[PDB]
Amino acid sequence: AYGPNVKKGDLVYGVVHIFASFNDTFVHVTDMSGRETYVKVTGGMKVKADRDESSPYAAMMAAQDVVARCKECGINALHVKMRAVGGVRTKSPGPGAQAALRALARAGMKIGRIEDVTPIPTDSTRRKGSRRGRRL
Amino acid sequence: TTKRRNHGRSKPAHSRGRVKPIHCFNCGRLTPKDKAVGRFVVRRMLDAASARDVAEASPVYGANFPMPRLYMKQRFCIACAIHSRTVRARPVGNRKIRYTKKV
Amino acid sequence: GQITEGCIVCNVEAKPGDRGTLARASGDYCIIISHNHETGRTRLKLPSGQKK
Amino acid sequence: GFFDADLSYPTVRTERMKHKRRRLVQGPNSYFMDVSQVTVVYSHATTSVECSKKLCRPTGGKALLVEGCGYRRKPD
Amino acid sequence: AKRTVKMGVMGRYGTRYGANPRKRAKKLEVSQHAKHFCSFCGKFAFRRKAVGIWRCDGCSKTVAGGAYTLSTPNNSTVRSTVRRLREL
Amino acid sequence: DTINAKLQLVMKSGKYVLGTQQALTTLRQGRSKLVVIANNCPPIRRAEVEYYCTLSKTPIHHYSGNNLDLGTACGKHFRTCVLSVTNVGDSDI
Amino acid sequence: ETMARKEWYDVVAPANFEKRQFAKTICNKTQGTRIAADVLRGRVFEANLADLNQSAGEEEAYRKVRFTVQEVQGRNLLTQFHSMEVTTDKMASLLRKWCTTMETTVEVKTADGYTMRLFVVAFTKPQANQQSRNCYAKQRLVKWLRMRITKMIKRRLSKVQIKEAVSLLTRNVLSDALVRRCNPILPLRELRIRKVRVVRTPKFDAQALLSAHGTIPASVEADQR
RNA sequence: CAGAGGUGAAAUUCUUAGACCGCACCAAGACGAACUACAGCGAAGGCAUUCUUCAAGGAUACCUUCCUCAAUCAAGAACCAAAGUGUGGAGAUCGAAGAUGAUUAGAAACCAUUGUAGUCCACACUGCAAACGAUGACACCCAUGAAUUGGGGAUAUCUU
Ligand SMILES: [K+]
Ligand SMILES: [K+]
Ligand SMILES: [K+]
Ligand SMILES: [Mg+2]
Ligand SMILES: [Mg+2]
Ligand SMILES: [Mg+2]
Ligand SMILES: [Mg+2]
Ligand SMILES: [Mg+2]
Ligand SMILES: [Mg+2]
Ligand SMILES: [Mg+2]
Ligand SMILES: [Mg+2]
Ligand SMILES: [Mg+2]
Ligand SMILES: [Mg+2]
Ligand SMILES: [Mg+2]
Ligand SMILES: [Mg+2]
Ligand SMILES: [Mg+2]
Ligand SMILES: [Mg+2]
Ligand SMILES: [Mg+2]
Ligand SMILES: [Mg+2]
Ligand code: NA
Ligand code: NA
Ligand SMILES: [Zn+2]
Ligand SMILES: [Zn+2]
Repeated sequence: AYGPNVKKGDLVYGVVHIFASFNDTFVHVTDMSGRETYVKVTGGMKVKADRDESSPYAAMMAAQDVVARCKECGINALHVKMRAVGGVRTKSPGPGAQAALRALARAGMKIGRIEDVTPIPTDSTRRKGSRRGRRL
Repeated sequence: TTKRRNHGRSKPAHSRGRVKPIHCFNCGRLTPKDKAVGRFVVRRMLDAASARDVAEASPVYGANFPMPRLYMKQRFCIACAIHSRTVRARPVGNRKIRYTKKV
Repeated sequence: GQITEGCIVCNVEAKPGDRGTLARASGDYCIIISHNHETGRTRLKLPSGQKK
Repeated sequence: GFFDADLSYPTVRTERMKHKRRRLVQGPNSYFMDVSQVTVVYSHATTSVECSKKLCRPTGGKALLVEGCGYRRKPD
Repeated sequence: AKRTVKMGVMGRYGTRYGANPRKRAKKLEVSQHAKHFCSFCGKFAFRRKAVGIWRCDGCSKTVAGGAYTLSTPNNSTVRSTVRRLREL
Repeated sequence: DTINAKLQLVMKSGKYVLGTQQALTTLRQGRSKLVVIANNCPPIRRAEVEYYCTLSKTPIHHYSGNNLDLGTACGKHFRTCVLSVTNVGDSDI
Repeated sequence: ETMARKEWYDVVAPANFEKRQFAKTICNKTQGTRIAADVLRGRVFEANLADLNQSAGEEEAYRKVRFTVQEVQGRNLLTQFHSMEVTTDKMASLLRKWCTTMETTVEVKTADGYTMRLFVVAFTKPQANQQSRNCYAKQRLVKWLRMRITKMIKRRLSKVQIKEAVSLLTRNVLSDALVRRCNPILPLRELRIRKVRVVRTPKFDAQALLSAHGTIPASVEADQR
């Protein structure tokens, strides 16, 4: 019913934005301009405890929910953009980034090009904490 | 009792007055840039198992075209460097060993 | 329309031919922000801080 | 080795490497040249020297001679 | 000899109006009675007549500017900006 | 500046005259060799002096300072708007 | 349901590229006084240069190009060049420690308007027989190098149209000329243009847009299945 | 389109009146990552984007000039991180005081969400620091091996 008018074997590309912090994981599929979104599932929509929203298992479940529904749209290939929190906070990606990308590949989607798009300042504002840091 | 000849940093007596501080990569404490422990790391996005799953499903990445990596310059305060095992306390004789290149 | 953007002005006409009604008290002025050639209008910052 | 070094009669190899004010008796480093009218030019000139055109260019060290005029070092 | 220690021209007020208000008014009082340099001609002969009005003893020229000083600091910036924009 | 160096040579070796009225007198005669005008000169007075120089074909130099600077550059303690050098001694200009 | 009211479009690139109809997108169908063409105009699409010039080799795989929609023709979206940039991984892998990094910014205007900003970068290298621990550069040579780059870019790009200027940047012609003429000043390990952005555009001209697109391949999105 | 944030775990807090997330923009105020080093400049305090501009400072080169004009100091003078004070601006970020969640026997603290004065600029004060090399200034002699920054002298490599 839906999907572009193409042959049954052609590839139609989307872009999936994977945001993985230490508190959650986002799996978000848009078109190649970013102005239109197809689906968006987060790790917090799959688990019941706050401490599991960033686990690799929750990211795996979110990705499968994305594939199981975007197949109706007619999208079957994805370019990948991954990011950490960035800015003045940490630049190391969260635990769920690895598991989310692998789940999409094993679910049937083709994988295009991969890039890291973490925000990087050329010079920054001051970050939270004192000059002594977080004393835990 | 003076423990180190360079006092734990890289500022000789008649070279500079002040070096601008930076925020610790982990806790955020301010440390002079010449004192903090710096490391340049190059990490792969995916481990060996995940990489082969992604590569087979890609018309782009394969034997000829490698996958991209992450590049980071990390600077730590002394407490965070010790707690993360980046450096460890050493016996008095061995404290003067220095390395100039990644080993 | 003939004054470059970013200029300092005084004795500004609110309406054409009014002979000057804005920025007249001692030490005051207005700042030109931008022009719109399609609409034929100009944006100003007033001494009070408002934009007109 | 095997040669005893006398302080008051240093060897030519040793004395040749010293700074001009660190020799046993200090002395100059510069000299005079003539170029070809014929004029005399200082080896470390810093002003402008004219023939009719400029003959040398000032430099942080020795002056730079123009190409197209022969030069010869004068004795003493 | 010197006739006062701290308050030069404010000594006409006696002990009345308070130390800080007297101090703030002294700086502007001194400025409005001094002689300022005249770019026309070459003399220090600019005197204020009324608020914002200055007249040169030598040039006999009248200039409009400044309540208590011949030229305000904000005016100097504006002249440079206008000159730069004209040269574009 | 190069002009200031020459003025000092003239001030000690040559002959000169200070003031607009005396400078014009030298221009009416033929003794003037160079006329220097400060940038702080009334516009109508400058135009009259320049007209005299054009008629008599006298070189004219526009000084980069005001009449205060021109007087200081001559070693004087007063202001001069116009300078005229009748004799140049041991100087290029 | 969302996709009960969406319609598919095609995004076509100017004639300088081999792959004309890259990417597809969706938009709401016209309802009432809200016109789809008004929303569509002005969107920016990003693609990888190796996919556009599929005949290109390996250096094109590290650059991405952006296009902005200017007009809607049936189910086709006609675009104009917007910007170009090196990928983050490629750029971050070029820095080494004991050398010096040199950066310049150049702003030029083409014949038909279209002001743009250039952002060049370069690195020093040791000589073949060098033994020193570093290859830092003198500041006087860095300034001289920056001046020569600015002069060559302004002179070259101010005499051409926007279409030809893109071809110079895309097909790796301008950078090679810069490297050849800048090595005599200072031995360079690498010189790249890392980011081009269009800052100001002229007034819209329908005929100018059509002359830049040649023959437009026909879209089949509006037909029956 | 239903959650997001935050933690060891949570809760104060935001959200179908559309939060979080995605793309291109607009405004304002700070700051100049990677390159950045037992490297450079400065009397000390201090000083990292580019172009234009103003006055300086040190080193080197010299068969230029001069001829004891010097070293170090009570009295006296100038400069001096941060916090603090006064009067005008500015107010993004962070954040003494204060507020609200937790933790705890208690917690006024450490942790979380916020937030006033401040943090930035101009002019005027203040004159204190682990203001440290915990090492006063000027001058002489003094063993060895690799380096490094700037200038100069003498004699196989690359680009043009
Ligand atoms: K919205
Ligand atoms: K050298
Ligand atoms: K050397
Ligand atoms: Mg601890
Ligand atoms: Mg030093
Ligand atoms: Mg200090
Ligand atoms: Mg250290
Ligand atoms: Mg070097
Ligand atoms: Mg949450
Ligand atoms: Mg930088
Ligand atoms: Mg302060
Ligand atoms: Mg204040
Ligand atoms: Mg205030
Ligand atoms: Mg806050
Ligand atoms: Mg707090
Ligand atoms: Mg309690
Ligand atoms: Mg110390
Ligand atoms: Mg002490
Ligand atoms: Mg040096
Ligand atoms: Na493959
Ligand atoms: Na504030
Ligand atoms: Zn730390
Ligand atoms: Zn006057």
